[PDB]
Order: sequence, then structure tokens, then C-alpha cells
Amino acid sequence: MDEFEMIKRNTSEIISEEELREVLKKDEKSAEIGFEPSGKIHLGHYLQIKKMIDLQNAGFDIIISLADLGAYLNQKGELDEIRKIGDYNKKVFEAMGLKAKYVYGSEFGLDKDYTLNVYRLALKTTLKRARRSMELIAREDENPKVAEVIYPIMQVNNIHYVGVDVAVGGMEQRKIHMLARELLPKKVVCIHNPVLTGLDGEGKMSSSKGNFIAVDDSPEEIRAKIKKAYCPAGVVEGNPIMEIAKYFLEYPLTIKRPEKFGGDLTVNSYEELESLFKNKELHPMDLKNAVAEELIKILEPIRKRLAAHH
Amino acid sequence: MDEFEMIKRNTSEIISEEELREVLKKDEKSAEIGFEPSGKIHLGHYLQIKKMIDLQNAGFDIIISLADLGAYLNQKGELDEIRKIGDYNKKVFEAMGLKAKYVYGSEFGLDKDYTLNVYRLALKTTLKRARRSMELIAREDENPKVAEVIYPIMQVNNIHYVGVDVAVGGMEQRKIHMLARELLPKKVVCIHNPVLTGLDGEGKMSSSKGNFIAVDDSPEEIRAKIKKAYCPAGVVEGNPIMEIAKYFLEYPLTIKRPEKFGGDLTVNSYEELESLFKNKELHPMDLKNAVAEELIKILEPIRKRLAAHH
Ligand SMILES: COc1cc(C[C@H](N)C(=O)O)ccc1O
Ligand SMILES: COc1cc(C[C@H](N)C(=O)O)ccc1O
Repeated sequence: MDEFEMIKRNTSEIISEEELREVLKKDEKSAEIGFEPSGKIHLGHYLQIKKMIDLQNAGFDIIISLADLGAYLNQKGELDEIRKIGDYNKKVFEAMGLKAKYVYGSEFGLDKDYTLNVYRLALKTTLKRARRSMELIAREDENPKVAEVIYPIMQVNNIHYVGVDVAVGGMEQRKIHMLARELLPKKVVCIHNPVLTGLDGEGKMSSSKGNFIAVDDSPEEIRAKIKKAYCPAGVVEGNPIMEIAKYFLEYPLTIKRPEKFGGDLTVNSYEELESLFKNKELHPMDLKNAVAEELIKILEPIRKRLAAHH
Repeated sequence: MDEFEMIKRNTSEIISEEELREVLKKDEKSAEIGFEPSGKIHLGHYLQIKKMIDLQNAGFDIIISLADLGAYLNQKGELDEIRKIGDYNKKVFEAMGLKAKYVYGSEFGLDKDYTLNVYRLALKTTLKRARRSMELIAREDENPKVAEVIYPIMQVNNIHYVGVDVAVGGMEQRKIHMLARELLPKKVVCIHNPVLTGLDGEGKMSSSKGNFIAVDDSPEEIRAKIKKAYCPAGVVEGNPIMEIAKYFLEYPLTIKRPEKFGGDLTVNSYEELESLFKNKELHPMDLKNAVAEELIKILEPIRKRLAAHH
């Protein structure tokens, strides 16, 4: 499979594919993704970094925006604190094997020319468009504040200043990205990654207790949290354990099982694993045990790189 | 009458009087007023500059904010053009005898620290409060834009940065000023001037054709526009000619009249003039003629100062 199909793999959508094909033909091309600094870096984050690595292998220069200013506008706390967490996030992304440049929103996002462009875009953006674009991004406040409508314009302006040909993010960014394609002279090609279900089975993976696997979780934590995850027998839809098997695991894979309903089950691919689970041949307990052990191996290099840093 | 009563004269309200009395007791005190640059400087503007002169005579240091950035957010055009009109406004205010310092919103209003404070205030201001505060200031748009809710926060931030003890403006600024008293550590004392009715008798004085007397209008223009102004016999309420007689004219004043229903009418004060007009003893024609001639004399020094500048 060529660069395109590799990039397309495990994405929810590309806006547009035709535009990506044109981007691919360029000698120099860049792709950016922005993250509001987060106290835990979890598989939701890793899934997107994995896509940036794909883009990088396809000859893209990668920029990671550490969106401190954005987090500040999205009520995440004081800049000083947000920036501190941004510093930690940078180390984690680096530990994930990603070769990228890292830019803080505040690096450029408080400059005169940048700010003037925020106001210029604000002249162009309806309150209605701005508010809708934040539906999947903010909490929906009782009486929403002005900061909420400044956020999307600032994200659009960051996309402009970073200058990437491609913008990558989760499906929840799609309204901001579509706004960016209407407001900016250069239409960015948007690559959206699927939303990874939280371990609770209730909404996306997030820093809520027990709801996430952090890339630097210890093995006991990974086992404990995977053990208690939502994972009904025979149920694939909204099953976060199956999603993890789909997006992170390597195949062929052997699932260790004892003798009763055993033994070691060889699975050639995710699709084989899917059939076996839906038919209740593979029970949730064995599935979880194997995903926990594979995840430990998968995440091990990241955790040890981080620990070895003093 | 003391400084307080002089300052209070011809104002619509002071928020609050008790706070003004305290301000007055200070050795050094400042008062600011902001104007979006305007192509014509008219009696609506002059009425407020007259109040700044009063404040100045009472020992206040005066700051005039030329609100270019604000005008830009209020859709008045491009910064370059707005700033050009700002330069002309500065000359007119100077020609009005006012001793003040002049600051453009963009002088400080694009600095990092200033901008960070805009975002900080935006975190504090509901979209609902922001929008209401702009009701008497913006056009009420079909689908309002984000810029409209950035405007009031920027005006509040300017008040903070300029640092005046008093903020002066028209009654239409009252919601922004009240917001400034909630959002800033130092509560500014707000002095609001009445809204001067336009010559058309339909809403405030404004740059619409025939609706204003510009401080630098030639005498023929002043006579023509006063002649066709709204001015029903015996009607004082909403009569822009009576308002002009109230706010700009000097008394005692002699109204020139011919022999039939004559002759020269001596008026000791605005109140005398009011009674005579309501009782239809003074007809609109004689009233307009005298206001036109007095206005020509009143505005003459301003026009000639401006013309003498090359
Ligand atoms: C506003 O700044 C950004 C925010 C984000 C975060 C994203 N909107 C999210 O909440 O997932 C990404 C890139 C940005 O430039
Ligand atoms: C937003 O900037 C300002 C605007 C104005 C203009 C005022 N709001 C008006 O429209 O009359 C005054 C002072 C300011 O600092």
C-alpha cells in the first residue's frame, strides 16, 4: 500500500482525499496537530501521535502545537501551570519516538500581528458558528463566557501561523477545521482520527479516574484498569477493549489461555479476533488479559525512556 | 458653586456622586473619555469635550482615547484609514481649547500584557452581558459576529490601562461602564453626558446628511442645516434647536426680531427662553435664526484655529 492508503488507515475521514493526493506530490510538506496540555497522556493521545508518525514516515515535517493559550481560554487554569504541563507533554511525545518540532501557542499567539489577525477573523465569524464549533470541545456552560468564542478563532489563527498543509485532530475538531477551511487563504487538508472510547464505556477516553490507560502507567495499573473496563461478552460496538485491540496491537498475536476452554489461541488479525469475540468463543476475561499484556509490551519503551530521563 | 456642582452641571448621571466627592479630594486625579474616530466632529462630540474641559478646570489631568482598535472591531473600516481619521480628530479636539493627552487604542492595545488581560476578562464576561452592553453602540446585526463581544472587553481593558479615576461618555456607554465597574480592581467613577438629539429630530446627532452641525461647518452650512431642523412651534421635548440653546449658548442673549411680533427679545437664561417658546411667544423661525448666529460665533474660534493650521 502507498503513502496515501497508509495515512488513510484507521482514520475517520480526510477532507479531502483528492487534496491529500495533491499534497503528497509536493517535495516539502508539513502536518500539525494541537493538544491542550493534559496531566495524563493516554491512548487517546497516542492514537493521534501514531498518525503523526505515519505522516512523518510519508515525508511530512511534523509540528506539534502545545496549545497553552487555547487551554487557558478553555478554562484549564493559569498559564504558568498550563505551560508546566505542556513541558511534560513535550517529553512524553518525544518518548513516543516522534520526530517533531514543538510550538507553544503563546510563542507567537500574543504577538501584535497574530492578535490583529484574531480580531480580523472575529470580524468574519458569527457568534453562532463559533459557538457550534465548540459543542464537542467545551462543557456547555450555564451562561457561556466570551472566551468560548475566542477559542475557535485562536485555533484557526494558529493553523494559519503554523502553516501546515495538513491539520490532524480528533473528530471533535471537525467544526473548527471546517471553519479554518472557510476563513484562511490556504485550505488545510484535515485528517480526523476516531474517538477512542474510555475504559468506563461511557464517552471518550479522558483523565477521569480509571477511564484511561496512560502511556506511562505501571504494569499493575494497566492490568487493574483493563480488568475492570467495560467489556460485555460478544459485544464489539463501544467496547474499549476491542478498540484497543484494533488500534494498538500487533498481529499475528497469541492469546494465552489455560486448558478449560483453551488453550493458546492464535489470532492472525484484528478481524479474526473480532469474529471469535462476537461468537463468544473468546471470553472477555481472556481478551482483557491478552490486551493488558500486549499493552504493557507496547508501552514499555515509552515508560522506560521517560523513567531513564533525569 | 463648587467643583462638584460645576462638574455635575448638564450631566445625565454620575456613578456615583459620593465617589466623585472622594476623587475630588485627591491631589492628582485623571479623567478619560474614548471616541471612535469620526469623519465629522459635531456638537454631540463638543458637548462631551466641554465636560472634559470642566473636569480639567477642576484639576483633572485629561486623557482622550482615540479608539482606533475599538472602531476596527465595530466594523468602521481598515486600521490605516481609521487611524487617519483619528489624527484629524486629535487636531479638532486640540482646536477646541482642550489641554489633554491623546492615546490611540493600538498604542498599547496590541501589547502582550494587554492582550493577555483581554483574554482574562473574556473568561469573566458572559456572552449575554457582552451582547447587552453593545445594544446602544452597534447596529444589531443579522447574525452578530464575535468581534461585537470583543469590543466591550477591549473598552473595559482600555479603561484599566489608561488608569483614570473618572470615565466620561454618553449615556449609551453606561452598560460598558457598569461592566468596567464589575471587572476591574479599581472602580472608575462614571460621568455620563446626555444624548444630543440630531437635527432631523430622529435619534442622536450623527454624521448622516443634514443631521449634525460639525464644529468646523461654514456659516452658510450652519444656517442652512439649522433652518431645516426639526423644530415644531411650542415644542421643547426632543427639539434639537432647544437642546442646542440649552447646552451651548451663553446668556443673557438678545434674539434679533423685526417689528411685526418684534422686536429684539432679551432672554436672561435658557429657562426664560423655554417659557417664551412653550407659550408660542417666540416662533421657531426667530429661535432658529438666533441659534444659528450664536452657534456661528461659538464655533468660530474652532473653525479658524483649524483653518490657520498649514
Ligand atoms: C486553540 O488552540 C488549539 C487547541 C487545540 C486543542 C483542540 N481544540 C482540542 O480541544 O482537542 C489544538 C490546536 C490548537 O491550535
Ligand atoms: C473599545 O474602545 C473604546 C471605544 C469607545 C467608544 C464608545 N464605546 C462609543 O461607541 O461611543 C470609547 C473608549 C474606548 O476605549
